Amino acid sequence: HHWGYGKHNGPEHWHKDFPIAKGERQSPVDIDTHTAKYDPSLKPLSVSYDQATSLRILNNGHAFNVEFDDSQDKAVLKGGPLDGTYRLIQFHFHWGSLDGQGSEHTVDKKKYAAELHLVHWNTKYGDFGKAVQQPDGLAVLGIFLKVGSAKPGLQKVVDVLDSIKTKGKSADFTNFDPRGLLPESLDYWTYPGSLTTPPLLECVTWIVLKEPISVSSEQVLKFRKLNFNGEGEPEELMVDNWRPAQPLKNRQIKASFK
Ligand SMILES: [N]S(=O)(=O)[N][C]C123[B@]45[B@@]67[B@@]89[C@]1%10B81%11B698B746B814B562B%10%1143
Ligand SMILES: [Zn+2]
Repeated sequence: HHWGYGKHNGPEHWHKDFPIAKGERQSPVDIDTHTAKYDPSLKPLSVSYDQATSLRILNNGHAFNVEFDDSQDKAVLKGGPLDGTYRLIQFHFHWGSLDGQGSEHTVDKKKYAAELHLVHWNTKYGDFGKAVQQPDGLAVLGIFLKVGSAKPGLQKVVDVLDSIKTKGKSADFTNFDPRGLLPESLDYWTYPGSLTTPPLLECVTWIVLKEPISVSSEQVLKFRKLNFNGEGEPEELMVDNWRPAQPLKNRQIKASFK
């Protein structure tokens, strides 16, 4: 009875194994655009992905991760609300069964079709596993996806999904450039939060871009052909792998823009 996204093991249940699920800085949250305040203290955001080295893509039974070599300073996120240098370790998505749902963060309660998470760790902590135990251990860059035109820089990801349909399957995924997943603007909201999957640790500075990327219906339909189950098991399509918005509690969402 492992955690997942169904009736019996979904987000409503996670607090039994992971009591921090009802904690003071859980993610995702609704971003109320009228209450978010412009913060002149935020430095410019720096997303330096030119030297990123992808290694592999993996179906972990809740999503797929595109993994990077993080053994040196190649693809880093700096600036904005962050102190120091955060190294890219992987990205993954959350998505829906229908185009009207799928994102984790919401914007004035609007749900997007999906949400990309580029996960980075604070190099002052030496490794990811140490970083997740710190309040400023991780920075996750969140990008909304809406359905419209195709995102060409996503298609390499879409085209390998057939090879990792079921839980535990992985595939070589070198030379993927995550710059092709970024929108034009780096305007963002930022707040302190958590991992949105177990273990739900409260170690993330969230940086959520205002501008969504557009992906095609055909692209998102291929995400929805993945399976939560492993090979040879009854098919459970990998859809609706998102946690809903959690209580904002004693937090302020800051905007980088006027
Ligand atoms: N939606 S999230 O970015 O909060 N998920 C973070 C993850 B992914 B899955 B579970 C938590 B552990 B494994 B791997 B590692 B990273 B961290
Ligand atoms: Zn995520």
